Amino acid sequence: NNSIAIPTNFTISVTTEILPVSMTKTSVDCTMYICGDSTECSNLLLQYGSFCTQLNRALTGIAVEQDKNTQEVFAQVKQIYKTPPIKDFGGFNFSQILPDPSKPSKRSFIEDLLFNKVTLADAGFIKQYGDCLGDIAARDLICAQKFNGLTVLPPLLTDEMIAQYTSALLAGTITSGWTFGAGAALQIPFAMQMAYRFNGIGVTQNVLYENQKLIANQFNSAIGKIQDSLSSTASALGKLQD
Amino acid sequence: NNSIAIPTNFTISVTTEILPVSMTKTSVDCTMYICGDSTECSNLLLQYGSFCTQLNRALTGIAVEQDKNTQEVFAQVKQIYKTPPIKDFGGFNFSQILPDPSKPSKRSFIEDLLFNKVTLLICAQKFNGLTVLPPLLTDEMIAQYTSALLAGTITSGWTFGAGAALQIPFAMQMAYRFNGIGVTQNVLYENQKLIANQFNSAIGKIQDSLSSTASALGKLQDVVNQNAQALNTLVKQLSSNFGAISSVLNDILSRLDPPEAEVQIDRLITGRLQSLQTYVTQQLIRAAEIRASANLAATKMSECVLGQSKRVDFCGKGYHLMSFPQSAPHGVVFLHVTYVPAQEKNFTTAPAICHDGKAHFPREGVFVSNGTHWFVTQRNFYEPQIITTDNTFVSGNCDVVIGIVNNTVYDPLQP
Amino acid sequence: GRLQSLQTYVTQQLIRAAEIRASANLAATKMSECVLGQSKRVDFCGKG
Amino acid sequence: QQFGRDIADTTDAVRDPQTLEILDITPCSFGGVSVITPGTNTSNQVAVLYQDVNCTEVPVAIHADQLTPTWRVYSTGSNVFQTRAGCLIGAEHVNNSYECDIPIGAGICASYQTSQSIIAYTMSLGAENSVAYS
Amino acid sequence: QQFGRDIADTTDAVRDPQTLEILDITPCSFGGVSVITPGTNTSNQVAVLYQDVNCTEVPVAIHADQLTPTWRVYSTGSNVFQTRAGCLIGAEHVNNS
Ligand SMILES: *[C@@H]1O[C@H](CO)[C@@H](O)[C@H](O)[C@H]1NC(C)=O
Ligand SMILES: *[C@@H]1O[C@H](CO)[C@@H](O)[C@H](O)[C@H]1NC(C)=O
Repeated sequence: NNSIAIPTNFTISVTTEILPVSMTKTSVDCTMYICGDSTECSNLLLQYGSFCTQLNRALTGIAVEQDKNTQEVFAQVKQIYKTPPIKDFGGFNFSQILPDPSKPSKRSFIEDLLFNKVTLADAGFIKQYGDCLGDIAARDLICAQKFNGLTVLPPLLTDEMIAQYTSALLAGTITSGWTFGAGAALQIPFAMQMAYRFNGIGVTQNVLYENQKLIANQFNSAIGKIQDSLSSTASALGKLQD
Repeated sequence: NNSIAIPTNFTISVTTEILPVSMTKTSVDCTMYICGDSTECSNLLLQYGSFCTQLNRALTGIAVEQDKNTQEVFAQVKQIYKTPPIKDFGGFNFSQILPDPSKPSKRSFIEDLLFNKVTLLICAQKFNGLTVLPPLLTDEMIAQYTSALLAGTITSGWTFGAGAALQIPFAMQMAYRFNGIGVTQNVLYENQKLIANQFNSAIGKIQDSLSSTASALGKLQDVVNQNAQALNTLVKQLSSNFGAISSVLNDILSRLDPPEAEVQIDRLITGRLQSLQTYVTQQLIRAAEIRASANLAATKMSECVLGQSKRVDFCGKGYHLMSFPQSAPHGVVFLHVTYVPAQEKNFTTAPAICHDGKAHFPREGVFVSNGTHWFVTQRNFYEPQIITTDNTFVSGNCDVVIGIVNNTVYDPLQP
Repeated sequence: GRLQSLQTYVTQQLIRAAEIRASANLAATKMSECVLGQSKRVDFCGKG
Repeated sequence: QQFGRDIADTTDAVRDPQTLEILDITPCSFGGVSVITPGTNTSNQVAVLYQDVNCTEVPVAIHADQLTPTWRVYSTGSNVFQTRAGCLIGAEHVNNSYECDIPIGAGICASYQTSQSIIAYTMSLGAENSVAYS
Repeated sequence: QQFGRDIADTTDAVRDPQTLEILDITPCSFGGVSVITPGTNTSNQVAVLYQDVNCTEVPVAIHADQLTPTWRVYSTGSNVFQTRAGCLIGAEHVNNS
């Protein structure tokens, strides 16, 4: 009741949190699935009422929902900010998360690792589904019809489009922090931005500036640790692979 | 690395958020639906097990839930407050959202726009074994809860949500609410008339937006449409024979005797029972959708309305000040009042200041210079203030910080 | 049989859609609070 | 044409074969019935609610004329009150307003109090308050 | 061998009993179509999208020999555009975003 402990030091820890957003958009042609190319069966299906009219309506509702799910999480800023050409953020090192213009697509270096952690190899229907678009030798290869009416609609927002949102979000956060999400983006040095963010934790600003270089090294090394976790055999993308 | 943008202005944005709270309560009877007034069919249905009890029990679980959903969303305060007759809120114009007794209904104006913008043989389906139980809380009473919530918010602010209501002038309530955004009270009082005009105009634009043909109540209208098509489909399935000779039980019992009519009548029951099973299962999933929305609506009122929430983009776009709840058909409409920063200006900034070989940091604000002289200013607004030892705290020396700049800090007691 | 199989798959999809949608709403909340601002909610935007 | 059908393929109209006059068919009055019970621990008095049903065709629902005398209470008595939820029997309407005990629907609630009977009333939203704002 | 079956236990390969050759099976139904149109009160113009269907294979898939002229106009013309989501017919592609 008369003894307290107060930290004399700190460590900047970066952790990865993975959350599913959208699932595969699938549509089923009930007449084909249940009565594939059979006129006699189709007549009998009508005797069962408008059952699968609901199913198409239900699946369609899910299909549009996925696009809404992706939009409401990524499409939160209508301004596509771009990172400045000079990467002078007070010693902070964002190359491993910012987009790489050298690559044909705008995906950042870490996003490349994430895409490689999810594979369709352990899948029969889906894996052979993609190969159809790459088949030219086969005559009249209409694979929208070969799978008993089971088709996978493409996402409304392609991967390249989504990557632009994240790059815009990173650019706004890096150069403006929190203002851009609460109005027009406000430029501010990254050293000042973190100083305010520290001030929100209850530690005065002088802590950051007095050892700004030390903090930058801690963050850069912390980002490096994510590389080993993701670039190695360790598969932390269990919430998306499932 | 040495440029900052400090807004010199602001804009009070009153955005609207729409959330479903409850859906139409429905109850279905097996006998009316599957075996309508038929003794032979009903006697043959009871041997299918306790499916029907599950159907009725599941729907009643939904029906009571819908009544509950409205309770958390609206019945947050057990005290019904009344706004004073005198509308003296420092120029703020509340008459167009508080209840107006000049109409037979005790709803308010913005509340009435909403009821007219949601469109509800509908009664014919109610006579085919389908019943629509009325909500426990009627529209007039739900409107009284919102009026009570408003009367507390304007008169008492957030105190009434944390215990006994504490009357406070609305000018001061907004003044502290700026203080919670990090905005000093002097900003509001120096331009109180400007803020009121923006708020008054902001509410007006909501009326014009809703009064026009732009139907933004898609969510609430979707709930009505979703329920309507589900019921319409459910009754429509009674016209399908499911492989039987006819889709009407009465004809089959008339043209066929029991011993060979058992095959036909059983076919209809399986099809009708399956269709009813599809309806309840779909309804149960929808109830979860509404329940999640109802919890979100209750959460928003608890935080956005009953207090000021620091959660970004949770209680409106921008720095949220305070919200107003409004009753709507099968849902609730929030009028989030947010403090949106406005016109900016370039400024040269340094992390600290070095005067007597010692670094000075801003107690609350940032160091800015408009070209010739350095000033310490608010982060969310621009009121330049002279650098003083009482406005800055010293920590360390000047050879450690990067970006520090020479400047003289005025001592408030030296002269 | 096929209709029930198709109906069962659709029903399971709806349940999975809600779980994903619930996760999506949480993701938007985290993006709204953790990314676009600083959150004081403990253990909501990391550890610490 | 001789038969008119609705969306559910149920004949909602007909023509009399004897005389060529258009004749309408509407389903007979029906609805669910609910019972308001204060609790077997408290007492055994019960009020029965006929949901969304006119009070004018309550007794015809059953053959109470040739039934046990206990079933005659539905053909007489002053405990017959009409509500938006339906026809309520076994409870008396009271002008006063109290907190909801047994929710009924349409803003009315039932409770048991004291000679002894079940009362149906409009639920009170809460203690009336008037903030002394100035 | 006499015949081949796929994962769903449906015929997908077979050998000619006479020449004992190798041949495959190519089902042809073409039920995967969508309709794009604004409000009917606004206009009657409609654009049709065929999911994951090659634009060049539309005339063969549609079985034009048994189609009305109203559908034939949707198999060829100038307003034919190929997209990763499928073939879009009846809509004029534009550079602007
Ligand atoms: C900021 O960047 C400019 C760009 O060249 C440079 O001249 C200046 O020295 C930098 N200042 C600090 C404090 O990093
Ligand atoms: C929409 O339809 C209505 C008919 O109810 C018509 O009056 C109106 O002009 C139409 N508007 C458009 C843009 O098509």
